[PDB]
Amino acid sequence: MPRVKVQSVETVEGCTHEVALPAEEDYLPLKPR
Amino acid sequence: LSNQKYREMYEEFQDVGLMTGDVTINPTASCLVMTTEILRSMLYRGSEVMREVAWVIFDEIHYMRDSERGVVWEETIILLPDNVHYVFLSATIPNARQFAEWICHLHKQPCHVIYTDYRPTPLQHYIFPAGGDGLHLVVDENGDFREDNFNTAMQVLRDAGDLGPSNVFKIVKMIMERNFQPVIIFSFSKKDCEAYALQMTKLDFNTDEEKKMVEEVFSNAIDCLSDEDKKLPQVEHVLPLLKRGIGIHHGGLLPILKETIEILFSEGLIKALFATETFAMGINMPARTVLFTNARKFDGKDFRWISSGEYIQMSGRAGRRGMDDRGIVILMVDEKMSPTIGKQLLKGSADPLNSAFHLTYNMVLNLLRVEEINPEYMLEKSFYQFQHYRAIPGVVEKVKNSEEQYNKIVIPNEESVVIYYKIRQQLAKLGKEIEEYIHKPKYCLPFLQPGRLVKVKNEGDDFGWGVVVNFSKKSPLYVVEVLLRCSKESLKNSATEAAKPAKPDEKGEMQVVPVLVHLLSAISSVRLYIPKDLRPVDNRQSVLKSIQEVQKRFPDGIPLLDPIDDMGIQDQGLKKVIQKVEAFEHRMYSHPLHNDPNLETVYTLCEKKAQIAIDIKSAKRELKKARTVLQMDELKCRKRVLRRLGFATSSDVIEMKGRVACEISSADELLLTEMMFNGLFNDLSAEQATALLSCFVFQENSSEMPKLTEQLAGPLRQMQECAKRIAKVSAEAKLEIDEETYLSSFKPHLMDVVYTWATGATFAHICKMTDVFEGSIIRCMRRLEELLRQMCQAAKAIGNTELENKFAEGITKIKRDIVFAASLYL
Amino acid sequence: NQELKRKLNILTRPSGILVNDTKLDGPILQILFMNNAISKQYHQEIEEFVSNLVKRFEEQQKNDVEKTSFNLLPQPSSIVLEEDHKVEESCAIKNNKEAFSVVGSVLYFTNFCLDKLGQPLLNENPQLSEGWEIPKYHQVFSHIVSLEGQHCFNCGSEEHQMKDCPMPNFQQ
Amino acid sequence: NQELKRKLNILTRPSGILVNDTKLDGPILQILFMNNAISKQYHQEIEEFVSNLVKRFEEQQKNDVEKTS
Amino acid sequence: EADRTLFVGNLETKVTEELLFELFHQAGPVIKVKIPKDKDGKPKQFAFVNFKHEVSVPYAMNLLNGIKLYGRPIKIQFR
RNA sequence: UUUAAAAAAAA
Ligand SMILES: [Zn+2]
Repeated sequence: MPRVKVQSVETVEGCTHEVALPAEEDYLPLKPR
Repeated sequence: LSNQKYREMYEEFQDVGLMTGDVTINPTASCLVMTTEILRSMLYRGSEVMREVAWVIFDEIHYMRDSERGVVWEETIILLPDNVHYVFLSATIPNARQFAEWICHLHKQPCHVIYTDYRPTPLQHYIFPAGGDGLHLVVDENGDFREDNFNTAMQVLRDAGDLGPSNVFKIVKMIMERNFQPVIIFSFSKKDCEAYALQMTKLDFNTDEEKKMVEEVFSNAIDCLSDEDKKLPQVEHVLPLLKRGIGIHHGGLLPILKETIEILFSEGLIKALFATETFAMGINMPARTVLFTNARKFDGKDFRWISSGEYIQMSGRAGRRGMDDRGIVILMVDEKMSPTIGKQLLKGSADPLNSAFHLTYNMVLNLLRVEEINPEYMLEKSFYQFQHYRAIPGVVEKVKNSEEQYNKIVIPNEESVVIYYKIRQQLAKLGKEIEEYIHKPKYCLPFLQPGRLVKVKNEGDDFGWGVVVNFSKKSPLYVVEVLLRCSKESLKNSATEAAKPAKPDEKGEMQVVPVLVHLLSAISSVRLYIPKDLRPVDNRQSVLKSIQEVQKRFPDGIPLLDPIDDMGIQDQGLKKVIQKVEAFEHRMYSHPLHNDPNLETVYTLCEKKAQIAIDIKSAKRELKKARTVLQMDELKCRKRVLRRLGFATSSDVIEMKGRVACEISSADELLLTEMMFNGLFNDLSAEQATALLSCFVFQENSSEMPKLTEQLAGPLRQMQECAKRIAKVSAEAKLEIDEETYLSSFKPHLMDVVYTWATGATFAHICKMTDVFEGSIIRCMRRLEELLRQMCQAAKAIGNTELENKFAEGITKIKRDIVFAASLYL
Repeated sequence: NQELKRKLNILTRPSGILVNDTKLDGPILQILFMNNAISKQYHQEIEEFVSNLVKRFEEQQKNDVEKTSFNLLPQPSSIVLEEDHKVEESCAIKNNKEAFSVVGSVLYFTNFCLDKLGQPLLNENPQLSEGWEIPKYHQVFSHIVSLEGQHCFNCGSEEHQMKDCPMPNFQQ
Repeated sequence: NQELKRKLNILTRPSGILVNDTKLDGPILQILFMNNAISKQYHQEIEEFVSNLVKRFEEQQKNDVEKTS
Repeated sequence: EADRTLFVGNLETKVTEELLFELFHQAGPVIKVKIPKDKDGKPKQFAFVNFKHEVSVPYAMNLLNGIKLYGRPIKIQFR
């Protein structure tokens, strides 16, 4: 059975940026370039 | 598309390669552009070039649902190592989250999803009805569907149906005169594109300077070909069209003409391009207007309405960036178009991305060959078990909710109510048996006179009493036309809908409906007096008044024909059914609960309880079913077939035969390997072998069936025998395969053409030797060449130098000027 | 059985009628005039009309029509008039059975005929049958309710090619 | 007996008809078409004649006659 | 098709389809021409000419008929 | 002076 989690990252309006990552991990923000 | 993308990247970075079946440019580069199939080959054979990769950029990933070529995607994703990172471009699709979850679960790394419907320039959608006199703005730039205009357009369509030689010519002329000149006309047929292009050979969108430039460009592009090729009618007769500013782009054309027309259109020298759907996927070829001739296409299966996904994909090619501030898409609708279909097409969103994974002997053999991995792995991770795993929680919750709801209901005395319910159900079943007895066409047809009064009730919906009008032997189903009350909704979109009973509140139109004979619930016996002319909408209301009067005369229901004596049915089966129903009726009437009141609501609640019970039964059945891998039985059957022919050892280790079969991937494997090992090829000269292999790599619906004289018939029948043996062995292994279809897949139509071409004949000669479009001949020739290279590789693998030499000569003979003309994008 | 025979007095043709040429001989319509104003008033008109029907058929058949080939056998719901045996026949019993067959029963009210026994037809086709006359309708739907929808095409008959026709698309 | 019941089925008017004004609301005739050419051929003519009879009687009665004892 | 066609008769021996095509091109767009040959080895004395536009068929009749070619006039008729 | 409906694609 798959174990994934779809965290809906907040974003400016226009696009729906959301990241699916393995459940055992914890989402962290994306570092600026 | 790969060639065009390679040209762009090379113009950008200049450190770019290219690797397709046709060619390979600068293989030792850092940015390789290669089709999925080449990548799959590299993965299966493990080339060192794959080791250094860090990014893989799949393009048009929504193409993964190509039914046949979808699988070659998933394999590539599964076999890639986990250290790589992907970038999946695609078109807008609803179930992107599922794909991202699949990638995460498969490679154990974060996968993002950036969904956005934003487009640079707005779109206006017009509809042109067939027979109308203008374009109706069905959808505005704001995206708000306009219902009134759509209804008006469909009303015009209906009025024309029940009532500038061609519509397309009027549309394109209007486009020209309204300054919408750069136009792409999507017609889902090669012949339609040809005809519409020819019809327009009386306009001119090009200034003289454009004519000179187009002539110069076309001559420069064609100078590569030999002098004889320049004399071909195909190249010569397109030049006037491009000169006047009209172009054609469909798979039938020659590749070089397609590339030249793409260049010209991208440079703005062509202002009306008649193309099929392929040109939609082109890169950087927008237009200010898109025109759909016919909204019907023949996919692999059969005709169908173009899905909203295809409509969106094609309409996206309308409206250039900045130069034009508005995009226009015009859809032409014919008579067989229902308003519901139009609304779904215009308002529907993109289709979901559903896998198309299906086993191939090549996959099984390759996975068996390599060690520390087996096909079960691929089956487990191939985005087809994944969808079912994602679905399982839904059905689990559904069964739990249905169970709790089922237990929630309360029945005070369930035993008696259940017995009564079962008796009632048995009575209903016996009544159904009786009705099935009545509707025998030899007994009821004499009673279906043009005035008879019959009630027609398709399960779920009952139209009420209606007057029969006519019946016929459709073609042995019998279609009886009754005169029922229709809903005025299914009556306006009747072009596609079947029929629907009038809603209880409103009043119907009292129209003639062609129902099936076995939908007549009761054939009453009161034959009305029919007006004898039921065209005008006033008589068909006098009929309704007459029916109502007849009902008002019989206060307790209209009489029904007695199946036994009135219809004179003699066979004893009806007698026994009557006895059974009589006994059940008596047992019901004797029941203590029958006389008591308020049993109707109890009966309804018990009925719904049983309904919920059966729903739970089915839901948990399918939930149990889905908890197992799906194609596993298919894999076992394939392994049986492979081992029974000697490819696979009993312990499932690839034998030399299977090792050879691994190489061949552009065509069938079992047939080629078996024929190679049966010594079939070891006598044929290079020409016959090339022709036979061409018979392998051709698949097109053509019925020319040219006669094969001597050297092409014997080999063909030997191939037929080998295919028959393979089909029989496969069937014996409990593998679903239709032997006739399998033997008919290998169409030898081009065998003689390819033989003559190998002999050395000029291309013009062979192009006139058959009927298939020259483009198809070129495509089949290229595919045959690549198959021959693979066959040379396999012959080298078995160490039979004679086959190597024969296939090398075959390659040499059929690889020359025009068919393998290097693309000008390189 | 005796009581039923007593009640079937009307439906009792005499036994002994020397019926030959069953196709045209034998009975014609049996009419049961009912107790209401119209029948009592127009009895004579009805009888004259039946005589006129016989006369018209004789005239139009003995002169113009000369085929009289096809036959509409009685439908399975066709009864035979119950003879009362006042004499013994030899071989015309089968002929009498064939001739005295009821094919169609109708009880005419003012605004609807209560019908039973239906009408016979030839190989299940109202067009080719005798007493069938279909109305005229539009047939706007062309989609069966519980199923998928529905040689010299110029003539419309799939029996001969246009090349030998006696009663007279972008390939380029 | 089954055969005789079948034959008597022809002489069975349904039970339930709501007949008021018995003089007019009621059967006009009952034609038993037999198995010979004339009756098979002129079925529609006979039905049209009966309908014409009903029409003519309705006209003449509701228009002119007053007593019709 | 048939409406735009035009039947011809009384054509001399040397009259070939090329001559008729040239003559009728001036009258209108000549789709093609037929000179069927019976069991004699030469085309029959009749012929057919097809115009793109029906308007030609009257005008041609209004313009050309009984034209003396090879010392013999030519008659023009319809189906 | 008259010789059927049909797209798309590759290791
Ligand atoms: Zn015909």
